Amino acid sequence: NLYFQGSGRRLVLPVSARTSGALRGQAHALARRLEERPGLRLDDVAGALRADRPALRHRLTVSASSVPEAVEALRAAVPAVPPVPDEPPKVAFLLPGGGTQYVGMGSGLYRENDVYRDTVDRCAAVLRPALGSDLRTALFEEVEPGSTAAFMALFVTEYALARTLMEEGVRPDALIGHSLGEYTAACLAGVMEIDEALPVVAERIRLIASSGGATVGVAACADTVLPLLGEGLSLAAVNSPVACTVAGDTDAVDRLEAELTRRGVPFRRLRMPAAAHSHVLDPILESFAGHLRTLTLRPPRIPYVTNVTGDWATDAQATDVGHWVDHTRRTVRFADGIAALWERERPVLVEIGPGDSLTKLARARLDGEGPVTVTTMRHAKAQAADGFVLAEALGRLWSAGVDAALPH
Ligand SMILES: *C(=O)[C@@H](CCCC#C)C(=O)O
Repeated sequence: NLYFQGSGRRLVLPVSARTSGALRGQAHALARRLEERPGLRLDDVAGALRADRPALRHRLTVSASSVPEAVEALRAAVPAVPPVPDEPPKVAFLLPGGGTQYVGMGSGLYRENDVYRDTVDRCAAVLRPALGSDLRTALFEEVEPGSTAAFMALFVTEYALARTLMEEGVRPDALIGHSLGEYTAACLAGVMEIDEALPVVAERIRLIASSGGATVGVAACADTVLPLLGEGLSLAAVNSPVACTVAGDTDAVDRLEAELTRRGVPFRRLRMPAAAHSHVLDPILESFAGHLRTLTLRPPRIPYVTNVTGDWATDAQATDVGHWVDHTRRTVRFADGIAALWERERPVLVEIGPGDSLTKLARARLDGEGPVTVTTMRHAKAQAADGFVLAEALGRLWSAGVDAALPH
């Protein structure tokens, strides 16, 4: 059952000291105090940790739904982020592309968080005409892998999760999306309106899927891979010094994999039999533009880097149908874009969506600038509750210096 339950007992307990060393001890002191004081309710400690202490430079948090849990976590507590900077840090949202979606994602947030519930409900209703079904079936019960609904489930999950973070007062200073995630970024930035984007993204997915072809993810930098392509092959994504993807017709991809295998290059065929970001899409570009022409495009009110150039999007690009056509046809320059995003703001990098695929690419590309990264929703196999994962994210954001992230 996905009946609304509201927020749990789950609370975030903040701790801040003036030394990394006083942090460890003060977290252990608080643990002893909770043991030796059965009067102390958990909600009073939480409120008191906010109102009665100054938010100092060295921070950590625990999440807990009860007192023994909080005590256990406070003993194991290790500072995890650097001391907060003197100016408040910038925040960036990283919005993943296809590949991480799964049935059941965000079902915990759907039942605890009314912004997440309402955003999902609204998107599901807008999408019924283009999709032919209720998206919430695909989100929470069952879905055909790689279907239109499966990818729309990811788009709406990213969008709902970002709205949920923004309602907590975590608003991004910059955005970057990977592939499909660039549409979520555009909706969040004000370039597109979510209600107009939803059916257009859906028809876009259908046109890409019906174009056939194949995509292979290669664990190597693009400079190593480029000489091996390939009539019938395009560089589909340049993701990090050890990650790129190649797309084209199936026979050409087969041949590339044989050559990669002869050179010891690790690779894996992506499950979706499509070839987004390659010449295979040429026959549907004009028809896709016709759908793009239904959108009211506006200049971004939150800055974002586009995968077309791997750089900040201009107002002229954001509002241009042919640029959005380029976004679908051309290499996703994510490695360049994450470096452009980092050089300007040095922001906290917050992955908005299931898993940690963009976080790993950011860490590989930004080595060793020491980026602070925050993950926001679990992988398909993880046993953690969605609301626990979210509470941890918000605590960690507060520990990095994003004060509005602490709930209550
Ligand atoms: C990247 O995320 C691509 C996903 C295509 C899936 C289909 C069909 C994209 O360009 O959206």
